[PDB]
Amino acid sequence: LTNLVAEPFAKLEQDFGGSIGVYAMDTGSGATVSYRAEERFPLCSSFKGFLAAAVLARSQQQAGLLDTPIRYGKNALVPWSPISEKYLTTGMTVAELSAAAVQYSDNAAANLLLKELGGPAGLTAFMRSIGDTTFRLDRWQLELNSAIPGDARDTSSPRAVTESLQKLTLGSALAAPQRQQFVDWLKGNTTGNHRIRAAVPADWAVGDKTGTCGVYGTANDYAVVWPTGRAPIVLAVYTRAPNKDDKHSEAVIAAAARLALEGLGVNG
Ligand SMILES: *C(=O)[C@H]([C@@H](C)O)[C@H]1C[C@@H](SCC/N=C\N)C(C(=O)O)=N1
Repeated sequence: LTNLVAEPFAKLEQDFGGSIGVYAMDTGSGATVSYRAEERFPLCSSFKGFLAAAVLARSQQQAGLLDTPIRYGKNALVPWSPISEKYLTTGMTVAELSAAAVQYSDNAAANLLLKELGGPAGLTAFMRSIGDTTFRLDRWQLELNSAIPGDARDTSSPRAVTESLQKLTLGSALAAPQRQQFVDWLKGNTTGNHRIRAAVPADWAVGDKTGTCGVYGTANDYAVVWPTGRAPIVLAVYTRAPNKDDKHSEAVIAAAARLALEGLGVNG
């Protein structure tokens, strides 16, 4: 049931000037679309969605965790912290930091939560605990986005991203209340309107998390999509390019998502 219908991914990545990796799953029939799906690509900020899921998992054993108030100093505010900078003088709860990390890609919020979990190795350990043997987070923020060609640090594959996303949003990796909270945070994302969402009709529900490293044409998005009248679709779209100053493209990500839905026979 893999690639029952071929799609012109190769022409798309050649026009872009780099590499595109796609893995999309129809959770009803099990049919898939797969292109460079087992290659490694930089996660960039997309790790923050899995970070929030790891916080929710811990909250199953710590009933007070989500409402715990976290204060922080000005030294915590790194570039692109649009929510946490408004609460510097007050603090924010763990749940609020998680929402900001998912929905605004807030960097200070993600760093505080990574600390709570035991750093890059702690997030990696959570991913191992749901059966993902590909994901690796290795560095703390900023340098984790270097996107160096051939460097496996801070990478995963489109396939492992999609499989883990399915387990957390639709499967049994989280308890039911935590599962729906993760879905609700993804549905509220504000940074993805020109990526997978641009390929999804307005009357379908959708949640996603983006990544944009800023170098090497490297950017990405993953999403769960609920077309009406059929089972949900889970997909991941990752890009990279050979030269440090190659630009990323949101349009290429949206176009790749459209080809994935077409390959699955989902009318959009
Ligand atoms: C994560 O990928 C980004 C980290 C490295 O800052 C973060 C920033 C935004 S896009 C770039 C912001 N504007 C000028 N540089 C982002 C996202 O929306 O995915 N995540």
